[PDB]
Amino acid sequence: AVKVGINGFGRIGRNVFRAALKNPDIEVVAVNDLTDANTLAHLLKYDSVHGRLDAEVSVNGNNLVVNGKEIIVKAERDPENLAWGEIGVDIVVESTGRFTKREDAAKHLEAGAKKVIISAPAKNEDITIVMGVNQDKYDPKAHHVISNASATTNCLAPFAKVLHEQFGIVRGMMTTVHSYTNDQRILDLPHKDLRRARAAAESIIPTTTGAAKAVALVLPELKGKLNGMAMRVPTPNVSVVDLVAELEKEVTVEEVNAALKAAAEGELKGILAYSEEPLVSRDYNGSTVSSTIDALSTMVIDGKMVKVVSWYDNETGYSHRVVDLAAYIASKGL
Amino acid sequence: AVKVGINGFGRIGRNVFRAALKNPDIEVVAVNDLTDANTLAHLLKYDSVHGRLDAEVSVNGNNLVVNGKEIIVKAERDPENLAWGEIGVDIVVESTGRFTKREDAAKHLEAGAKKVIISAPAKNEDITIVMGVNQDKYDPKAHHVISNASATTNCLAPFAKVLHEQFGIVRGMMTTVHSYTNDQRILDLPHKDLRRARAAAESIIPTTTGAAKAVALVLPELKGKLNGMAMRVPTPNVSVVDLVAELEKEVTVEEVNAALKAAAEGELKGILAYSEEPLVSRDYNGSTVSSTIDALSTMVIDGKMVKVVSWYDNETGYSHRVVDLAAYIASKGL
Amino acid sequence: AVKVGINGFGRIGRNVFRAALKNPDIEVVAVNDLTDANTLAHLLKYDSVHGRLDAEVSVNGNNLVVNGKEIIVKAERDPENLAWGEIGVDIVVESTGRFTKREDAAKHLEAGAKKVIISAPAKNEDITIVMGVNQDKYDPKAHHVISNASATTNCLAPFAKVLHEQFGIVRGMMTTVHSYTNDQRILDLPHKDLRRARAAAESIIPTTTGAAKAVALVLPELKGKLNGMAMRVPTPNVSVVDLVAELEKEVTVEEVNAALKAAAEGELKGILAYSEEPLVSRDYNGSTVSSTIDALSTMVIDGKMVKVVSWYDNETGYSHRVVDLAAYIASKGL
Amino acid sequence: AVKVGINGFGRIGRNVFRAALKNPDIEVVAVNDLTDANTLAHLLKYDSVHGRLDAEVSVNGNNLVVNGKEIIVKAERDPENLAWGEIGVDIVVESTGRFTKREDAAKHLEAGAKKVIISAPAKNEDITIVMGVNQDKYDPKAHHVISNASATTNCLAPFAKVLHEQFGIVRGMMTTVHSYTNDQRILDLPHKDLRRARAAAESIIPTTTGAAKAVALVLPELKGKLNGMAMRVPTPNVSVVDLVAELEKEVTVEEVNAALKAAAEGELKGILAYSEEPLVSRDYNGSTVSSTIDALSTMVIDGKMVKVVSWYDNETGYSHRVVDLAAYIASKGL
Ligand SMILES: NC(=O)c1ccc[n+]([C@@H]2O[C@H](COP(=O)([O-])OP(=O)(O)OC[C@H]3O[C@@H](n4cnc5c(N)ncnc54)[C@H](O)[C@@H]3O)[C@@H](O)[C@H]2O)c1
Ligand SMILES: NC(=O)c1ccc[n+]([C@@H]2O[C@H](COP(=O)([O-])OP(=O)(O)OC[C@H]3O[C@@H](n4cnc5c(N)ncnc54)[C@H](O)[C@@H]3O)[C@@H](O)[C@H]2O)c1
Ligand SMILES: NC(=O)c1ccc[n+]([C@@H]2O[C@H](COP(=O)([O-])OP(=O)(O)OC[C@H]3O[C@@H](n4cnc5c(N)ncnc54)[C@H](O)[C@@H]3O)[C@@H](O)[C@H]2O)c1
Ligand SMILES: NC(=O)c1ccc[n+]([C@@H]2O[C@H](COP(=O)([O-])OP(=O)(O)OC[C@H]3O[C@@H](n4cnc5c(N)ncnc54)[C@H](O)[C@@H]3O)[C@@H](O)[C@H]2O)c1
Ligand SMILES: O=C[C@H](O)COP(=O)(O)O
Ligand SMILES: O=C[C@H](O)COP(=O)(O)O
Ligand SMILES: O=C[C@H](O)COP(=O)(O)O
Ligand SMILES: O=C[C@H](O)COP(=O)(O)O
Repeated sequence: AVKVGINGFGRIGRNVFRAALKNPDIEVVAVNDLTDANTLAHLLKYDSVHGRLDAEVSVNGNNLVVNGKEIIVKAERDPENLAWGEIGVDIVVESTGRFTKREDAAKHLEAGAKKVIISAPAKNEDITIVMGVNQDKYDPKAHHVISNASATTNCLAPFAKVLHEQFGIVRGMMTTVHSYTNDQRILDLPHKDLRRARAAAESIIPTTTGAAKAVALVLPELKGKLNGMAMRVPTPNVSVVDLVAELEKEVTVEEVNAALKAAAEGELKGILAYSEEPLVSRDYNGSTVSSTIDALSTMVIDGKMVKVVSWYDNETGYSHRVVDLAAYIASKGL
Repeated sequence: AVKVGINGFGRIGRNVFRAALKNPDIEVVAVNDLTDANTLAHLLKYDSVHGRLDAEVSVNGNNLVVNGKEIIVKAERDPENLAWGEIGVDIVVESTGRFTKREDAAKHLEAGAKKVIISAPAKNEDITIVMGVNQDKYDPKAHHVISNASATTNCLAPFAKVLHEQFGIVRGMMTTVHSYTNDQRILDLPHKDLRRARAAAESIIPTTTGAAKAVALVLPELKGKLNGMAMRVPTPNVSVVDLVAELEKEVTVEEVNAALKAAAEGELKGILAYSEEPLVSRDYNGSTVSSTIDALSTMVIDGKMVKVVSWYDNETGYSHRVVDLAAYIASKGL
Repeated sequence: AVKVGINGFGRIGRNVFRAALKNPDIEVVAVNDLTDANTLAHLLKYDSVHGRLDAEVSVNGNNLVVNGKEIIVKAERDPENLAWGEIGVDIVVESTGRFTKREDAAKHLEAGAKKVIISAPAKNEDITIVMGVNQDKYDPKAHHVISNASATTNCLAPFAKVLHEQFGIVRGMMTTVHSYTNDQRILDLPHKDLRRARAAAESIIPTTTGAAKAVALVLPELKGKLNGMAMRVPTPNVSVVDLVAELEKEVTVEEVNAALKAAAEGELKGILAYSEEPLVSRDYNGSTVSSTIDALSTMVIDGKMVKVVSWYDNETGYSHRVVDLAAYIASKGL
Repeated sequence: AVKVGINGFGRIGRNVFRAALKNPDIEVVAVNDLTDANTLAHLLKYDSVHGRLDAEVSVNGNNLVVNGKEIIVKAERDPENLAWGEIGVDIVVESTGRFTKREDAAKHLEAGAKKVIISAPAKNEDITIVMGVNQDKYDPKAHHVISNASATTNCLAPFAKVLHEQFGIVRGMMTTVHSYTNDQRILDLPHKDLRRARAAAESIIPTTTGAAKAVALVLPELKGKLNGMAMRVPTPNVSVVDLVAELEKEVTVEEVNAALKAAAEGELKGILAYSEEPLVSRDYNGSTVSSTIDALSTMVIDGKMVKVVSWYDNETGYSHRVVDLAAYIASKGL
């Protein structure tokens, strides 16, 4: 129903497209990148991580054709020249990784779009949303440049909400053992982050992440209570959050796990999942939820310090949340 | 000086041999495994992780020949038939991973050996030692079967000692992002640990670890105060400990790092190192210390909760410790 | 229809099971290995390479329960103690890798089975078969221990057959860049093959193979005309055959590709596939054919020397051929 | 002795610098890239592939300092603004990968350099040289823009030269199982080569190469007789050439290997090496020769077709040849 445009047809852009194919309320009519339709069509059809696309993909001129529908292909590195308005695109998914600042993301609006969903932490955005945690704060009148946060924040926020509401978080620190991404390097190349400059598939690479602090954007009561880091490892996809927190109320491992499972089957169903099986990262590839508690790893000391481990497919889960958010925003009127 | 025997010439067995080559007080005269001299010689010379052995290696009958010296090669599945006594072996490094129970390791003594160093956490051992933390507790009269702990415990114990002495640890939890080992599997094979049964180079694999609790064996004051887990990832060597602890005293990042650096230069030099460089795991391959603080990763919340990250070459660092313990024990008289 | 038993429920054993679920004429009633049902059930449900099994899987005593059907689980190290006859098993898939010699494989016959399919090159087998090339040579009265050859031979033979019939092969050499298998080692460990003793995920590992020679077993006119080698690389599954051959007739890339495409759509449909897409190994994961020509890689030099490259999912393709062979053998009467 | 400048301080650029440190007649006075001195210093000190640099490395202002000597650091995207003349640089190693066309590489000359060594196959170069094969063809008065070919051609040419001179090559095909390089992609991303656009550490990736045809540039008699391809695999460094050729003479494996060893000990010592050890790629990391025969892999079929396999550290071997070439060129007069 709602016309959607994707800017930056990369890992998130393409997987967002795959997810959109499963939602009748969202119609992707155009994509933009820095290559030709032949290239984007080939990358969309064949995926090194998610397999062959379950749909008919071809090229007509320099446009894509998916299951009978033609998708307009653009190649403008300056978002201001996208002319979204001319093709009736109301919502733009900004997933290039280069326009997270409002001054750049807003160019889509200058170009005729109505709403912009930045697929990452942003700067000067109207509001940062994590589905299942604060989409209720979205205001169609005052919100036009929206951030869907990072995949890590979408993993953490959902269960941090449960823990705080049920037991109260005094403070905590997290570490995300994360798969490498396209922001890393193949073989020691110059990079702003001297850690990310190192061969991505050869080492455990400690790096930064504002995911823990970003939680306060969707859960203001946790402001200043969480901190964290990341460790990029030699896997192509799927990551895991490791939170150690000091709780206000005294608890047992069983109480913590019950609260999480209750939320997973209730209020956060589809967003937060709960697993009691001894699985590994590959088993979560293709998972659409934002966070899956690894219940076997939950532990507690003195009934006050707890460790919660949660899995997340940083590509598929997040992409699904982008599409969910677009439908949500659309349902509130454009 | 002292004559050493190595049972299980594997990853730790061979790397202990490399370490011993640089120590004059230690003399390896025999090694045991389940193959021939040709194979062990080949494996000793060419290492996929630590490169070509910087020494002359050849074979002569059932003996290895390194830099002129000859090392006897045995192939007894049952350590009871090793006849250590006959060849004057005083200290036996038990590194097969099959004889961690005291009743089994003791077979070496029955075979004529003086002491036995189990290269791993043990069961019913006379005592567990972590060099630089509690070797002063070793008693030559009563300690015959000693455990040198796990590489992970050797990385954690040292800096946990400093944090407790200077600030006092109330409670804490750790996670070690650890390289895969030979106890894991190439492609989904039966394993007592259903996580470790999965393809090791394809996933982030959570698995239990008794390292956090094992710290109590070398630091009784921390009994019941720590706990943790492990996450095996697609790297061949080098691991890292991530500790989040609640302290008794209030601190700042600067204070924590300052105290860690001081210990690295003083009491724990050669055991604990300190780094202000933004390095990755490959950079630590070949490191001889047991623990190296990644100072740039240190963080604190409310001045009470701290995170400390420390690197360790689970093969090289641990192997050196094994030799240090061998020399130490020997210095107390056999 | 025909009752089948699987000895060695590993990579091939379990994937053969998956293929069997898709063939109504094959009923797997029991499997044997060296572990418990819980472990086998877990490995069958979650696969690091092919994903979650799309079937209901549970355990009942010593039986697996797949889609309501009961599958007996044995744990007999000695094939002679399997008692296949007692449970009406007529065909046994020998996939442990330990019994490729006829004298050993025949132990299944001693235990009551009627036919034994060795899932690999064998010694003194009654006959070696490659579906699509020589199943017509199977003799129900004289062939009881049959080899289904290697995955590599199943990949090469089909297109070698086309090249020979259409252009005539004088002689040729092949190299198969192959994914690592459980016959290799995680980290430098003892192995009869000193190349395979080295860390599998860290190097390109040359290793011998009789796959090219084995072609003569299914295509006698190529006896003494082919030979080759293998190179194991750090990929979990999917391999590719690289054949360079001297032809009797002058040819061009187009003529070679056209003849290959013609056979893939005709006589070898389902066994041999043809692709003009610029794909990579991950794209072939799950492919059920024995051989897929990478048409873009076809080359010819000086008119008479050709290079043909073909892909094969060494697990899925082969496993499907095993089941195909079991159905064919059965159709001939037991 | 000769002042050298490096344009593109990447994998080849930095490894050439390492080789230079060991050659008294070569002096790198300046390097140019697209970042700062601190970033380049960090990358020079810590190498994910070749370990830490064994030398003192620091920064002083906008320059590097190695073992007391200062190295000027430039950050000019346009080689024409390098002012090589103003600092006495006579030979420029062009290793950015963007200026392989003579018109572009010639800009270094316009900037005051006397000779330009393109570290790769080139277009319209005055001449292409492979040390040990045709440096004698270098004419100091007519050759200013010189190509040192690719690492693959430097591996192939030396033994192709031996096989042709001894037995005569009618025609042949090669495949190089090559480690991934910085020209590939971490995860699926747009690329002019749709194969190279795929996750580099996840697949076996077929791709083109002109190495086989390029041999004609250094060995004219082989013009039109050789062709080949490449297969990029999940390893960070070290590659291997696999050549299959039809010979004019009937030969034996022992005859081929003996001829190769003879050239390795004489005519091509230091360029071509010979090994009878069953090694793997990791074992060749750091190797400085251009090509090492894997004697155990040599194979002959039907007397006239041979397969020769040779290893090469595509980073170290080639980098040493670049330095050897600069020295040679210098000895002919600037
Ligand atoms: N990959 C993950 O795990 C993950 C998860 C959640 C969010 N994100 C975020 O989403 C964004 C994209 O990440 P990704 O992993 O998909 O990156 P990517 O590198 O795979 O994709 C980026 C795409 O944008 C294109 N591009 C670059 N500049 C452009 C421009 N000026 N105009 C148009 N197209 C341009 C590139 O060609 C590429 O196809 C980032 O902000 C990132 O932090 C990543
Ligand atoms: N690898 C590490 O990171 C690490 C670190 C610290 C301690 N350890 C511990 O050291 C021990 C060995 O580990 P590893 O990684 O070296 O394993 P490994 O598998 O590489 O080496 C074990 C060796 O013992 C041999 N062996 C097995 N049974 C034997 C027997 N009955 N008699 C003689 N030889 C036999 C094997 O052939 C093999 O060479 C384990 O207890 C382990 O937990 C490992
Ligand atoms: N993996 C491939 O790509 C491939 C392809 C074609 C053929 N094959 C062949 O198939 C065979 C098996 O290979 P795989 O890769 O499945 O190996 P694997 O190691 O995954 O499976 C072997 C299984 O047999 C079990 N086993 C071993 N000894 C046993 C015994 N005595 N009794 C009962 N069970 C026992 C093991 O526990 C394991 O589950 C080999 O002959 C191999 O050459 C492998
Ligand atoms: N890596 C190998 O195995 C190998 C072997 C032999 C030859 N080569 C060749 O050497 C060249 C470089 O390859 P590499 O692997 O070192 O690449 P790389 O990507 O590691 O290094 C290229 C360097 O050039 C810099 N750069 C890019 N444009 C620049 C410009 N305009 N001005 C100044 N600096 C710039 C980059 O920042 C980078 O540091 C290529 O032509 C390649 O084909 C590579
Ligand atoms: O999941 C974590 C973030 O989404 C990673 O973003 P990146 O593209 O900067 O690596
Ligand atoms: O460093 C951690 C332990 O020493 C690992 O032991 P493992 O051999 O069981 O993997
Ligand atoms: O496909 C190749 C062979 O079937 C591999 O056999 P393996 O189990 O010895 O690796
Ligand atoms: O060794 C082969 C070539 O030198 C590789 O060049 P590349 O930088 O394009 O990967």
